[PDB]
Amino acid sequence: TTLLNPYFGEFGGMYVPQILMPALNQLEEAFVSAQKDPEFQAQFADLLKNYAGRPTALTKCQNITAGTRTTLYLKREDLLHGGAHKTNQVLGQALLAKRMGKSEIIAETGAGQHGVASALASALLGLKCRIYMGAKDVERQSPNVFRMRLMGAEVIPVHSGSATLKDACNEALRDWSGSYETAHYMLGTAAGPHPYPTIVREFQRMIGEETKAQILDKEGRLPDAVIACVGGGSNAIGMFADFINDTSVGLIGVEPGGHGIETGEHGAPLKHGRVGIYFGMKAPMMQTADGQIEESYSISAGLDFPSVGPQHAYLNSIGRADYVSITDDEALEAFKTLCRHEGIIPALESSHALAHALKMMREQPEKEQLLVVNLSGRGDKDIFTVHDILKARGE
Amino acid sequence: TTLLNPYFGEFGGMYVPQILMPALNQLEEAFVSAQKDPEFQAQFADLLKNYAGRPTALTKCQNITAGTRTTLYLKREDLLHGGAHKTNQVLGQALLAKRMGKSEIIAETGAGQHGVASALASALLGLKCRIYMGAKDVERQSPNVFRMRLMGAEVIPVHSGSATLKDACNEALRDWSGSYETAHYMLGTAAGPHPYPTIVREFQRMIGEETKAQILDKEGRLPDAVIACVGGGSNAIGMFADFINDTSVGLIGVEPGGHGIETGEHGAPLKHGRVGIYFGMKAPMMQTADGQIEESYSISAGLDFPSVGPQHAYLNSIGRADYVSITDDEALEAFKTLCRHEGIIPALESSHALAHALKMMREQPEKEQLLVVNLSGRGDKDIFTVHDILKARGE
Amino acid sequence: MERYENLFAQLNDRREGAFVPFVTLGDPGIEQSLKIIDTLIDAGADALELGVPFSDPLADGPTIQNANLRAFAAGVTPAQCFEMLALIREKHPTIPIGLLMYANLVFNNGIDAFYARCEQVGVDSVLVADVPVEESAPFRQAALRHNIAPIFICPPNADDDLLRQVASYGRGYTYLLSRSGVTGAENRGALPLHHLIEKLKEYHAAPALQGFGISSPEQVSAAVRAGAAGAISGSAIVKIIEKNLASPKQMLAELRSFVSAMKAASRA
Amino acid sequence: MERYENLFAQLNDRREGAFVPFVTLGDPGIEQSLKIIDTLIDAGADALELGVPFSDPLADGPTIQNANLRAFAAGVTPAQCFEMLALIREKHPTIPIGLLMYANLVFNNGIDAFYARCEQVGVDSVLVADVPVEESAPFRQAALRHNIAPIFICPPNADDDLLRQVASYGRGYTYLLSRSGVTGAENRGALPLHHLIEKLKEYHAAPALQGFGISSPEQVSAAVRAGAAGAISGSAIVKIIEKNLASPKQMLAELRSFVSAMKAASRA
Ligand SMILES: O=P(O)(O)OCCNS(=O)(=O)c1ccc(OC(F)(F)F)cc1
Ligand SMILES: O=P(O)(O)OCCNS(=O)(=O)c1ccc(OC(F)(F)F)cc1
Ligand SMILES: C=C(/N=C/c1c(COP(=O)(O)O)cnc(C)c1O)C(=O)O
Ligand SMILES: C=C(/N=C/c1c(COP(=O)(O)O)cnc(C)c1O)C(=O)O
Ligand code: NA
Ligand code: NA
Repeated sequence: TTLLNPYFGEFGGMYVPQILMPALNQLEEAFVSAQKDPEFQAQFADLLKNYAGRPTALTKCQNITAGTRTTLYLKREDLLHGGAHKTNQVLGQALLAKRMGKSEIIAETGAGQHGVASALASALLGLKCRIYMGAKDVERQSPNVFRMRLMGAEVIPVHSGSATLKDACNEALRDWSGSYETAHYMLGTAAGPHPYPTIVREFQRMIGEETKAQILDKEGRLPDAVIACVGGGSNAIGMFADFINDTSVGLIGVEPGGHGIETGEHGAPLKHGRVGIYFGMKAPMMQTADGQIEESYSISAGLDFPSVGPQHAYLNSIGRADYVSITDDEALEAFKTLCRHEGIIPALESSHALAHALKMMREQPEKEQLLVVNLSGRGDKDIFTVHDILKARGE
Repeated sequence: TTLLNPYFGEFGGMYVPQILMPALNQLEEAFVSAQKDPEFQAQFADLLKNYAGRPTALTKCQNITAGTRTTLYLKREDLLHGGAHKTNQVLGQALLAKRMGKSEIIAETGAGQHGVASALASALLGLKCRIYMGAKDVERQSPNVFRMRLMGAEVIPVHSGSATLKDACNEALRDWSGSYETAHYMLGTAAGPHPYPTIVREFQRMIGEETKAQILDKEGRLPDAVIACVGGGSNAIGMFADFINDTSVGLIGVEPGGHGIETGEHGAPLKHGRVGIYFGMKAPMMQTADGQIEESYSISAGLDFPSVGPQHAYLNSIGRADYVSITDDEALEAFKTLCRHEGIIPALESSHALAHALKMMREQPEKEQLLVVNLSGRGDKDIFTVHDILKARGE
Repeated sequence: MERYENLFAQLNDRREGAFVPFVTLGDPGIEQSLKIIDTLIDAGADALELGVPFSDPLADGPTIQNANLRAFAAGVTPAQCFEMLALIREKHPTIPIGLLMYANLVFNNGIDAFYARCEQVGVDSVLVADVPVEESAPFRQAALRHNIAPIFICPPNADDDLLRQVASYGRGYTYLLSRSGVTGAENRGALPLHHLIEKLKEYHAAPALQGFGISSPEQVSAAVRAGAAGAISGSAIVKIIEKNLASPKQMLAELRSFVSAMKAASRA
Repeated sequence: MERYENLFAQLNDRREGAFVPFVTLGDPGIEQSLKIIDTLIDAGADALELGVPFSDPLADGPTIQNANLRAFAAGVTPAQCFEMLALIREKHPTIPIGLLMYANLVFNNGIDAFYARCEQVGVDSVLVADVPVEESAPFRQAALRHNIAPIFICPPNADDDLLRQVASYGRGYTYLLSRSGVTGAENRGALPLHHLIEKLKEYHAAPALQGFGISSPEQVSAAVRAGAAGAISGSAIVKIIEKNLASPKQMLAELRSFVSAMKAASRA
C-alpha cells in the first residue's frame, strides 16, 4: 500500500528486499506531509535562494548559432552552488532526513556532483555523510573527491563490477539495507524504488518552472523543445516536468552513445536495452541475453549507467518525450565549442545535451527553432580528462 | 590633463612610460563616455544578469557563529560565472575594449580567476586573449590554467623575478607598451595607473550595492562592518564603495600575513611597507632600504603582491577603512571551517577575510555585531594545494 | 510435490529442526559444485538453498558476492544451473530444493517460463530476494501454477499486515530474517524473535527457517529453542569453499565436518 | 655645468652626430664595468647613458633585464653606482653622463636628495623612464635646482601639447623614441620621424637623440641624415657583454670594434 502511484505505466515499482519497505513507506509519508507543509516549503525555498543561488540564469547563446535560424538558450544549472543541478534535490532530501529524525546520509555518486551536493548539505544541516563512488570515477572525477573530503564526507571507493556508478548504487543500497534506522539514503537521480523517482522530480522541477518563466519573459512564447542529458534522469525530468502538459513543447532526452551504439560500449538502455528489474525498479536496462546486467560505458561518469528512470521510460512509451544518443566524440566537440565560443565550460554530461542541440541546428540550419539546453553542470571536474584526451589526440 | 582625478590624496597617478599616456587617456575618455551611455549600461547589466548570474546570494551562516553574538553573512561572489568576483569588471572592460575598436586582450593573473574571466569574456565577445601568469602560480593554481586554455586563451608562464603576480603584471605592461594600438590591457585589480583603480571600482561596485539592499531586506539595517581580502584591492573596493558615505559601517581590509609579518614573508604593504612608485602608481609597497621592490609571499596566489591599490592607501590614511593581516595558518583554518560547517569551499584569498571575521567573533563573543564577509571566490582552484598541506601536516 | 511438507512432518516426529546450507551453483566450478552439494547432503543437510549466479546480488555481502564471481569465472550460466538442478534431483528424490533468485533472472525471458523450468527440473521453492510481497503477484501466481512454493520474508521490522500476507501468500517455509543488512557470517543476527514466530504460527504460516548470520551450532540450537523449524547458513559454508580452493579434498572434508556439527545442533 | 651644450656645439662644428652607448652600471661586476666604460669612451663614445640596476625595469626587454640581474648577482647597489660615477667623472671631465633611472630609485629616500647626489658625482642628466611629463613636476624642479638636465621622451605618438611640454621642460637632449615597446636590439625602430624632429627644432627643444632598437652603423647614419643630433644604442652593446662573460679581453676588443664602427657612422 502506498499514498502515491509507484508506477509510470509499466515502469517503476518498489523492487527492494522486504527489509527496506518500511523505510520507503516512511519516506513517502514524510514527502507527502512535507509537500503540504508551508514551513517546509519556506525552508526549502530559502535554502535554494539564499544558499544555492536560485533562480539560475537563462543565457542566450550569442555565437554558436550564427548563420542559422536556431535560437539557443542555456539553463545555467552550472551556476548553482556545488556546480550542478544535483544540489537542488539534495537540499530537499536533507530537510526530509531531518523531518524523519535521521542523523546520517548515504549517497552514491558518479560524476561526484551528487556527492559534493550531499556533502555540502550534510555540512550545512548537521548530518554525517558517507559517499560511495566507483574507483574508476574516483580517478576521472578526482576534483570532486577532493571537494567531498574537504567538506568532511567519507568517500568510499567501490572496486566491484565496473567500478562506476551502478557499482556505487549497489553498495549504497546494500549499506542502507542495514543502516536505515539511522541513515537516510539520499539517492541522487530520478531512478530506484518508489518514492525516489517522484521525490527527485518534485525537488528538481524548479528547473523547468524557472525556464518557462524566463523564456516567456525573453521570447513571449514557449520553447519549441527543451533538451537534457539522461543518466538516471534527474536533470531531464526537472527540466521536463513543468512542460509535460504543454503539448507543443518537445522534450528531448540525450543518452550517452559512448564509443557508438553498435560497439555495445554506451549507456543508452532507454533506446537500446530492454525492460528488466534492478536497482529497485522495473525499467529499461542494458542486459545480456540471460538477464545479467551489462556494464555501461560513457566518457562521462555521470551518464555511465546501464538503466534509466521509470518516468522517462514511460514518457518515451507514450511518445510524449523523444530520446536520442550522442557519442563521446560528439560530446567532446560540443564541450570545446561552448568553451571557445561562449566562454562556458560545461560538464561532459551536459555536453551531450548541447551536442544534440548543435546537431538539430546544423542538420537543418534554415529551420526556425527556439531551443533550451539544460546546462546541468560546470566542467571543472572534467578539465583534466578532456585535456588528456585532446593531448593524446594531438591537439 | 585628465577628465577625472588620478589621485586619492597622495596616492595613485599615472607613472608609466610616456609612450602609454595616449592609451590611458583614450581609456579614460571611453570610460567616461560609457558611464553616461544608456546602451552601454544596458549591455553591461544584461551580461551581468543573464551571463554571469547577478545578483549573487547573501548567505547567512547557520553554524559557524553558534554561541556568539555575531551574525555573519557571506556575499557569494563564489557563485558568479567563472568562480570569482573578477568576472564582473572583465565584462565591463571587454565592452570598453570593443567601444575602442581593440581586437586583442592582455591580462595578468595570479590566482587565475582574472585570467579565467578574461578568457571567458574574450570567447564571448570575440577578442583574442593572452594571459601572463607567474610560473609558481601556473603550478599552485593549475586548474585555472587548464580552464583558460580550454577557452582558447594563450597562457604565458613568467619565470622572471618571484614568478608570481607582480612578475605577470610586469610582463603584461611591457607587452602593452608595444601592442596598445590593437590590444587592450585588461588590468585585473584596483591598482596600476589611472584610470584603472577608478574603472575597476566602478565595474565592481555592484557587490556593495547588492549587499546593502540584501542586508536591509534581511536585517532592516546596515552592517556593523564589511570585511574583504586585499591584494591589489578590487573585491574590497567593490564591496566598500557603496558604503563609504555610510559612516557607521566599518570597512575592514585583510592583507596576507604569509608566514607572519615578522618573517618578512607576507603581502601586507599597506600596513607594513612604505610609499613608492611602481606598476604605474604611487602606493605603499614592500621595498628594500635602497628602494628595490621586494618579493611578496602568501599561501594564496591572488594575494601574493607587494603593493596595494591607491584608493585603499587613501581610505586607510584618513581612517575611513581599517586594514589588518591574516597569516597562512589562520586562512587555512577558516577554509577548513567553512567547508566543514557551512558546506562552502572558499578561495584561499577569501579565506583571509573570513579568518578575520572569525577572529572578530571569537575574541569578543558577547559583542553584538552584524558582519558581512565578501566571499570573493570559490576554492576549486585551491583544493589540491590545501590537500597537500593538510596531508604533509599529518591530517 | 510436497517435499517441504513431508520434511517438516518427519522432523517434527523426530523432534528436530532443519539445517539448510546455502551455496552458489557452479562455485567454484560445475563439477566441484556438484560434489560440494553431494557432500552437504551426505553430511546431514535436510534441505538446500541454491543460488543462481547473478551480476548484481544486492542482498548479498562480500562472501557470497565472491561466490557469484567464482561461478562466473567458470562460465556458469542460468542454463547450466538448471542442468545441475536436474542432476541433483535425479540423485536425491526427496530433499527439498529452494532457489535464491534475483528478480531480473526470473523476469528475463518470462516469469511463467522461469517457474515452468523450475518445475521441470524438480525445484520445490523459489525465493526472489528483491521482490517484496507488495510486488509479488505475478511471481506467486506463476509459482503456484507450476507447483513451486513462493518463499516470502518476515523481517524483524514486520508489522501485522505483513505477517498476514506472508502467511497467506507463502508456501513451503517462511523466511525469518535474523537481522537487517545483507548476507554475511561476520554479522551475527539476534535470536529468532518469539513474537514473530508465534504470530506466524497463529496465522498458519509455512514453518519458519531463520537465516542471515548463522555460522555456529549454538545459533542453530538457539533457533530451534526459540520455536523456528530450522536454520539456514550460507556465508559460513561458502567461506570453507573460499579457503580451500587449492585443496578440493580438504574442502569437502571441512564442509562435511561443519555441516555435521550444524545438523547435530538441530537435534532437540 | 654645460656638458651637453658643449658637446653638441662641438659636434655641430665637426658636422657629426653623437653616438651614445648605454650599459648597466656594475654589469658584470664593478671592476669590469669600469673597464667597459673606459673602453666605450676610448673607442669614441660622445656621451654615456648609464643604468642603475633596478628590481623591476618595466621599459626594458630581456637583454637589459639580464644586465640588471648580472649586476645584482655582483651585489651592485645604487650607493656603489654613485661611487662608480664619481670615479668615471674623475677620469673624464667633459663627457656628458646621463642616468637611466626608474622612479622608485629617485623617489626612495627623497627626490631632492637623489638629484643632489647626482650633482655631487658630476652627472649631467637624469631620464626617469616611468615618469611622464604629466607627473614630472617634483623631478624636474629638483633636477634644475641641482644643475641636472631632466630628460623627457618624444614618442612617435606625440601630439602638439606633448611636443611643447617636452621642449619647455627638458634640458640637455630630447629623447626621440624609435618605436613603441621596450628596449631591445631585435626590434628595429623606424627612421627618426622628420615631422617630430622639425617640430622639436621649431620649439627650441634640446637636441634630439634617437633611441630604442639601434644596433647597426646604418641606423646611426640614418638618424643623422634624418636631422637627429645623435643615436643611443643599449641592447646591442649589452649583448657583447653577455656573449663574452668568460672572455673579458675579447669582450673589450669586441666592444671597441662595435663602438668605433657606430661612431664612424655618425660622421657626416
Ligand atoms: O548465512 P548468511 O548470512 O550468508 O545468509 C545466507 C542467506 N542465503 S539465502 O539464500 O537464504 C538468502 C535469503 C534471502 C536473501 O535476501 C532477502 F532476504 F532479501 F530475500 C538473500 C539470501
Ligand atoms: O638599444 P636599446 O633598444 O636597448 O635601447 C636602449 C635604451 N636605453 S636608454 O637608457 O636610452 C632608455 C631610455 C628610455 C627608456 O624608457 C623610456 F623611454 F620609457 F623612458 C628606457 C631606456
Ligand atoms: C552521476 C552524477 N551526476 C550525474 C550528472 C548528470 C546525469 O544525471 P541525471 O540524469 O540524474 O541528471 C547530469 N549532469 C551532471 C552535471 C551530472 O553530474 C553524480 O554527480 O553523482
Ligand atoms: C590574482 C588574482 N585574483 C585575486 C583574487 C583576490 C585578490 O584580488 P583583489 O584584491 O583585486 O580582489 C581575491 N579573491 C579572489 C577569488 C581572487 O582570485 C587573479 O585571479 O588573477
Ligand atoms: Na540512461
Ligand atoms: Na596588499
